[PDB]
Amino acid sequence: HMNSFYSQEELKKIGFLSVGKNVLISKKASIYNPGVISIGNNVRIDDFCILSGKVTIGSYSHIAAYTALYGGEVGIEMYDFANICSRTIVYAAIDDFSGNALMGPTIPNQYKNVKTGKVILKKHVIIGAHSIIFPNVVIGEGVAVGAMSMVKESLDDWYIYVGVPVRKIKARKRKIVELENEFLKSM
Amino acid sequence: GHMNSFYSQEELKKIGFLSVGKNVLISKKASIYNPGVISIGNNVRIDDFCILSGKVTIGSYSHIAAYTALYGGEVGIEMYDFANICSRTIVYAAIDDFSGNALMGPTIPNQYKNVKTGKVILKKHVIIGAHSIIFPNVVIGEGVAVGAMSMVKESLDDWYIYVGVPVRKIKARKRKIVELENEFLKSM
Amino acid sequence: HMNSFYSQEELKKIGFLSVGKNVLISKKASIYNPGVISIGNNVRIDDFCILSGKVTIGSYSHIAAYTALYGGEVGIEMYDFANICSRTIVYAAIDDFSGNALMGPTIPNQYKNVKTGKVILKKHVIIGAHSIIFPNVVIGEGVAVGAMSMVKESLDDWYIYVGVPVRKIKARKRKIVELENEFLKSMNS
Ligand SMILES: *SCCNC(=O)CCNC(=O)[C@H](O)C(C)(C)COP(=O)(O)OP(=O)(O)OC[C@H]1O[C@@H](n2cnc3c(N)ncnc32)[C@H](O)[C@@H]1OP(=O)(O)O
Ligand SMILES: *SCCNC(=O)CCNC(=O)[C@H](O)C(C)(C)COP(=O)(O)OP(=O)(O)OC[C@H]1O[C@@H](n2cnc3c(N)ncnc32)[C@H](O)[C@@H]1OP(=O)(O)O
Ligand SMILES: *SCCNC(=O)CCNC(=O)[C@H](O)C(C)(C)COP(=O)(O)OP(=O)(O)OC[C@H]1O[C@@H](n2cnc3c(N)ncnc32)[C@H](O)[C@@H]1OP(=O)(O)O
Ligand SMILES: Cc1cn([C@H]2C[C@H](O)[C@@H](COP(=O)(O)OP(=O)(O)O[C@H]3O[C@H](C)[C@@H](N)[C@H](O)[C@H]3O)O2)c(=O)[nH]c1=O
Ligand SMILES: Cc1cn([C@H]2C[C@H](O)[C@@H](COP(=O)(O)OP(=O)(O)O[C@H]3O[C@H](C)[C@@H](N)[C@H](O)[C@H]3O)O2)c(=O)[nH]c1=O
Ligand SMILES: Cc1cn([C@H]2C[C@H](O)[C@@H](COP(=O)(O)OP(=O)(O)O[C@H]3O[C@H](C)[C@@H](N)[C@H](O)[C@H]3O)O2)c(=O)[nH]c1=O
Ligand SMILES: [Cl-]
Repeated sequence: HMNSFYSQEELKKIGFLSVGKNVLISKKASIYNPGVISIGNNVRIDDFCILSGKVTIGSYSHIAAYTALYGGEVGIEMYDFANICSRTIVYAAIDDFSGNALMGPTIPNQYKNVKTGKVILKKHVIIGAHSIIFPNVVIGEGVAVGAMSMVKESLDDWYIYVGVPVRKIKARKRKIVELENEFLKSM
Repeated sequence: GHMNSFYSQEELKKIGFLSVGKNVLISKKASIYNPGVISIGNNVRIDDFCILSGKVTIGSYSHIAAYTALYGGEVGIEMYDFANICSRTIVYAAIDDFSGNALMGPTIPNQYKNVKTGKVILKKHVIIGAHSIIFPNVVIGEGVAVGAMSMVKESLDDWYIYVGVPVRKIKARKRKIVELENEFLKSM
Repeated sequence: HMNSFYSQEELKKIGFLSVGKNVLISKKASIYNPGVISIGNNVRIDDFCILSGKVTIGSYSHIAAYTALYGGEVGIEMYDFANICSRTIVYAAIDDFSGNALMGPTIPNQYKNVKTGKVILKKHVIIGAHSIIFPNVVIGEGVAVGAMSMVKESLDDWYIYVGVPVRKIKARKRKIVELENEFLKSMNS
């Protein structure tokens, strides 16, 4: 009732492709295929998350509770200082909604029409709570997506976007760049 | 436990479903309440952190993705074959009156509430997009797709795509899947 | 496959600052720092709930499944007959989104700009499913917010609000206060 994280010792036994230091991962998260999951330094992953398939997270990243990263074979990668608020989903693959294909894991591949492509969250990206990131997009450096937003296309750097699907509403301030440098120097 | 969280077939048998078919993959991390009123057909996968509570009937060739709640209550939620539900969806067969005419929820005796109930049926080939909510007494017509983050309070016409809160019809669903279903069952 | 609630024996082992009678808490919920968590009578908290930090719940309240109450230091408080539909998040603190500050628990405080403020849900508040309430917000007595709502500012009493962010759409009926009084009167005589 203080925390649910793995000890450093249990972390080493998971079998991650790579795992940094100061990594706090909830025992109530699910991790599938850990040998294609890579995690940098100073990363917290909270209860009821799902990481499945190829996922790469850098350093100084919080993946908050309920967040699903479905990396599949193509991968999701997050750069340093990116953070995801609770209940986000990032899909690297999704079925065709149009009616031109059967759907999902109970059906053989030949009848489906999966949209897939690597998803990247660049440095300083923040994803607002209850958001969905669809496949084959890059969320630009310093981009903020508001809560309950839906993204289907790559997003231009250093803007804040809101809505379903998102629209640009204003520039993201770049003082965090200054602070990153100040912070890193301080160490 | 880093490959999958599903029950073995011998484990499923011990849950005590009204009926459960073959090639059924149900996460040990999902919750299942009143399994004696739940039935599940063949080739079904239900993922981590789902909840199925009360009367839920699922056919064959269906994925209920992670975090989905199917609150069937006493009236029931029914999905037909080839229906699927994306992550984080909720389907309610019963909900409390929000007007201010009634008290609300499970801590309150029934005489003070005014629960709206009605079966929710998803017909063949329905797909429900992620983070959606379906409310009681709604028939989601054959082949309907509902987009992500959509809210459905009324029945939806067959073979159309709907989006928004609450949903609006935006374009017809293609029906190539009907051929595909036939070609796939014919392969078997 | 009947229910996931802690027995009364298990509950007493949790360590709440205060917990009342007829408290039904899912063992599949997460409770962090129960020492600052107070719960009244006739409360139900479902599977995959998270309660973390300073949370005070009154009586006749259902916290439905997936709901997360991040009370932090400043606290989240719910008055009696308040209820929260599934998959809501209530934040008593959040990071600055603007780009003026670094973010999240991996960064020291001096580089962040956290907004914080007590969040209060008054009597008879209902929060629709899949909603978010932000910090420093008082949800007025009898307020309903609809499904998928986002609330960043305090809400005036006895109205229904919907949308992201919410707008006031209609009055909420007050018959519920007459029912509260009827209900409580029957418990007494
Ligand atoms: S990690 C903990 C989780 N934190 C969060 O999820 C925080 C998310 N914050 C937000 O979604 C904010 O609302 C942001 C995106 C930061 C915008 O806040 P601002 O204060 O910068 O802007 P306004 O509130 O003035 O709104 C600007 C226009 O955008 C609409 N809008 C704001 N937020 C959203 C969301 N999330 N979804 C849809 N629309 C949103 C406002 O209605 C406003 O629209 P106009 O058309 O200009 O009125
Ligand atoms: S099972 C794993 C999870 N998969 C999903 O949740 C997939 C959900 N897919 C979608 O929500 C798509 O956006 C769908 C519904 C398939 C629509 O995509 P289309 O490519 O057919 O259409 P457009 O992107 O051109 O959009 C048409 C109009 O509808 C608005 N819109 C699209 N999607 C939504 C949602 N989910 N919610 C509200 N509105 C939505 C677009 O803004 C566009 O609007 P106009 O007003 O016509 O410009
Ligand atoms: S605890 C179990 C979970 N229960 C719930 O989440 C129930 C939530 N209920 C709702 O969200 C209802 O839609 C409420 C808010 C009670 C409104 O229902 P009403 O029947 O009173 O109102 P209408 O359907 O006539 O809608 C009024 C206007 O509001 C728009 N709207 C309704 N609901 C929403 C939500 N959730 N989000 C955004 N907008 C919403 C309708 O489109 C309508 O708009 P107009 O511009 O007036 O047409
Ligand atoms: C959400 C969640 C929390 N926890 C545990 C570990 C966390 O350290 C603890 C608190 O997490 P939280 O997200 O509720 O709060 P945090 O946002 O970490 O903030 C906390 O630490 C800060 C440095 C202080 N400034 C805050 O006042 C204190 O609330 O609970 C888990 O173990 N798993 C979880 O999923
Ligand atoms: C989401 C989830 C996943 N898992 C386990 C079992 C799954 O078989 C495995 C991966 O599931 P997933 O949803 O991440 O991915 P799937 O949609 O099953 O897809 C995967 O298999 C396919 C046949 C291949 N075509 C894909 O490239 C590979 O990603 O993880 C669970 O045990 N429980 C879960 O809730
Ligand atoms: C959502 C959830 C349910 N459960 C268990 C406990 C509950 O008694 C049971 C059913 O809960 P539910 O939320 O599906 O349904 P309820 O809203 O409790 O409704 C039901 O029970 C009432 C006493 C009756 N008055 C109703 O007619 C019957 O449908 O499942 C859990 O143990 N944990 C959970 O998170
Ligand atoms: Cl969730």
